[PDB]
Amino acid sequence: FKRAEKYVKEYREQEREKIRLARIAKQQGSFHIPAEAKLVFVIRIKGINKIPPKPRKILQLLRLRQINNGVFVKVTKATAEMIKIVEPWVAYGYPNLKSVRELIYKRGYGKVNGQRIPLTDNAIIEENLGKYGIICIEDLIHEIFTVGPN
Amino acid sequence: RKHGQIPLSTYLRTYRVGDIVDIKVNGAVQKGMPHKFYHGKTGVVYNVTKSAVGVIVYKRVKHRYIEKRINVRIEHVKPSRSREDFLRRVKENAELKKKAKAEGVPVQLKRQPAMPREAHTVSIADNKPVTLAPVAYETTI
Amino acid sequence: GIDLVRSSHRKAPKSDNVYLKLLVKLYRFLARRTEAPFNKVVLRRLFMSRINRPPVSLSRIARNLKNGNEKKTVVVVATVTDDNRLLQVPKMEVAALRFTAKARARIEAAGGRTLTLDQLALEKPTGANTLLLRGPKNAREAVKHF
Amino acid sequence: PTRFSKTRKHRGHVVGMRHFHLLRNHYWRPSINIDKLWSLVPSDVREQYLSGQKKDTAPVIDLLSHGYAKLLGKGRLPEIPVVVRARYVSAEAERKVKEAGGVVELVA
Amino acid sequence: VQKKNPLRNKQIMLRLNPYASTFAKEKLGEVKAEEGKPPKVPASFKELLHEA
Amino acid sequence: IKKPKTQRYPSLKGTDPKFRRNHRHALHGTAKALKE
RNA sequence: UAACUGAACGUGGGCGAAUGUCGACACUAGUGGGCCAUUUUUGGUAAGCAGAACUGGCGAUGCGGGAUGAACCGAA
RNA sequence: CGGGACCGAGGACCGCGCUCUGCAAGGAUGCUGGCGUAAUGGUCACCAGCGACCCGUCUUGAAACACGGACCAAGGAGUCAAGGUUUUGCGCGAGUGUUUGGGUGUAAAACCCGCACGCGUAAUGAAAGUGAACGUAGGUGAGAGCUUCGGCGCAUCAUCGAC
Repeated sequence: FKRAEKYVKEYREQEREKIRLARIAKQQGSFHIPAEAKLVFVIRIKGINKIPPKPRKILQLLRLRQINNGVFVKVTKATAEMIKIVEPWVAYGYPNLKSVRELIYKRGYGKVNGQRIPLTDNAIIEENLGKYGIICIEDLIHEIFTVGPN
Repeated sequence: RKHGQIPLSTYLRTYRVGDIVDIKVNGAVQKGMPHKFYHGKTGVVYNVTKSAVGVIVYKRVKHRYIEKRINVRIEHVKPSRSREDFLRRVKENAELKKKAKAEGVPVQLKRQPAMPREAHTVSIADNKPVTLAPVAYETTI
Repeated sequence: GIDLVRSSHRKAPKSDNVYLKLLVKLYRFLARRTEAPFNKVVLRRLFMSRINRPPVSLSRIARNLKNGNEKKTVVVVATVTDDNRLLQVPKMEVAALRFTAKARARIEAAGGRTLTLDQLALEKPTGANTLLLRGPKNAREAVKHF
Repeated sequence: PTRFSKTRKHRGHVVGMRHFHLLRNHYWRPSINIDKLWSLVPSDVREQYLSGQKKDTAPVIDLLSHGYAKLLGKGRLPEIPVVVRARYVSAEAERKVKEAGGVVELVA
Repeated sequence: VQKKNPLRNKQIMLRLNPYASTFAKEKLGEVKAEEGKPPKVPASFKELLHEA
Repeated sequence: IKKPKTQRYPSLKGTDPKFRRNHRHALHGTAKALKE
């Protein structure tokens, strides 16, 4: 409860802080360049027919083996080259908080012992990710959205 | 490589077993020359002899790799800078981790790839932007 | 469509021996309800075929009985075989699937004890102080032609 | 059995020199090693000899009666004197018998 | 036996997130901005914006 | 084309016989030193 | 090596980019100088065309769309 | 905050929870009506909408061509012996194999018996011939299991030795 309260406060403060920095730069007669995005959401929208081996291997390593499969991906140069290679099969972009929380609430499934278990209770998340400090669904959403150390 | 005299610091480089060496064949010296293949290849020293060294190369034939042991004179071998980025790094982690453990504060000690840049503010004063057309106007002149 | 393996080991013995089925049931219960890996290894070897269970001789046991292994209980999931080249059989407590008549006679004459695997399960259910031995797998004319 | 066959399942989907007149009985010379020499003794008497109940008696073994012509020398022998009567013997087997304390006697 | 959507069944929402009731009660999705008269746009900004 | 497995200790078969003989004598000496 | 000066190998002690997540045998096969196409490349022709390398498809394959269909598009 | 469609899997309790006398919280119950039979359901025949080339074989990379097919019933094509090889089950195990034969019998069965012999237990060389322990049957690195927690270390693999 306290952790979710802190997370909501942090999200609101980050939004107003970005707006405030842009406004003070505009008022001082300059331009505030916002930070480049750290989180991307990649969706494979093309089928599995007639695909070259290198894009097939990269789509396999991105865990996109089916059309309409989506993954949360950290933005880095080493990953961005792979995504640039598999651009003719995927659509990617920068998701927001509602996208992240709606995805993990509605289609949230975890890999527990090699099995696809729905995220219906916080006990599963605490059992499989509690060593990293992620004990509930709000920590999972916060880690995905803010791109934490885990 | 220029024609004539060979530089003499080639003979003053000391090779030991386990060192990583390139093979750059010198055309002037015909003794100890390897094949047409194994030129421009990187390998491991296993045997050190008076004027030659033994290099472990992994040749490819069909659908498998075969180990080859090639005897090459010191004329055609050059020290390879592949693992200098490893040795300097592992030394640097050794003293940095010793210092960080002594001090107390944990650090990020793995090399990280290029992350996206953070937010910053760019001043307009004395750097006023110039307006560009799709073509240059002095070019349309 | 999606762009994407059975096991390659025995899960039940191919034999129809009812006594072997009883032993399999007992060691299945032991391997399920105990934490000892010895029970699982004995169950896996009980599953195996005859060519995967070569015989273990008395000289082979006497070799492994040395170096502080004299009082350990020898466990061999195979047939224990007599060796005429071993003149003096040391005192040994052996649990096995089968004993040849001369090997059993020589063990009991030397003063040791012959056990079956159910007796081994009763006396040492966790396989404590046991020496688990196997015979030479590659000692066949079939294997030598491979 | 025919019913266990694959056909029933597929029902519907189809140097040196030459030796003229060689007699194999000339080269009948079976060999026994010394590590199997004590197995020719009967079991009770063998256990008495190996346990030392017999100290004034030495066993005599005829290899021809058991069907062996040569005594070979693979293995070790205990320190018990044995008389071994053989048609052939190797040098190492003869040596090992003499540090065992016995003797190899040649027969025909 | 049945996966229920937290965005539709509010009981699962309060099971997974006990702060949802406090969020809805305190109206944290309707937080107004801070008060104060906003400064006007600098003239140089509009001149650069409408520069040909 | 997978990379072939490499043994932990390469043989002294490839090396020169003088250093091979010296290394075998050194191994015998360190063996007796370890046994002591 | 002028030299415990080095060379290997041991004795003891202390301490590392991203993303995703098996090996060896036994026995038994069918196919191993086929067709089409994108890209690259070498020769040419009046025009055709003839060759090589990689990849994809077909032969082995249904479905939706090209009115229809071995080689097209989507999708298995 | 309404309007609509499809679905109701499970079967005492357990669990996560909440707005906590209870509940929309680990899967539908409550009330009511008609009928209680060809009414629901099913089979066959036919109409209607949509879909739908004649099966084999051959060819080649494939299609076409070519070949066979008037119809029906019955028959009709990877079998047995010998010798190898790998694997599965079994008996005995450094041995093993009674059944050439003999004894016996309720008589081609079953039961019993042994000499020889085959294969295995020793290889190598054209042959004469010779013929497998320096060592707890060796050292090193792995290695399941066990351990008094120091280590012992099966199979097996790599390597250096010995006969």
